Amino acid sequence: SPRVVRIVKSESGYGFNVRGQVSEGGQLRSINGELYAPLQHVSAVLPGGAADRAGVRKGDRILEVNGVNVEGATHKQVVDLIRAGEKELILTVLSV
Amino acid sequence: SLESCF
Repeated sequence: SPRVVRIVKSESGYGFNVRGQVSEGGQLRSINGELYAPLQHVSAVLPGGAADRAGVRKGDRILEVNGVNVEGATHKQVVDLIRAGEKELILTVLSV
Repeated sequence: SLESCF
């Protein structure tokens, strides 16, 4: 089930990495038995960092960034959205 | 696929 997480930048930034496709759209993939267009995902979480402390986990699939739907998004679109805020990030994630 | 750090 999707959930919303709020992350406040610390000195180590937010403390997580995102990996995913370069292109927009593409073949549907089932995540937890539900079909979605391709989703960028959390590929690493710094132990003790802001994302870790906020409950973000490696493998989390990213559905929204700062209230903007990023289903099927390009990597660049998701990077730019994560950096949109000066010190706060709100994610809608699906854990696997 | 591409990876970025935050």
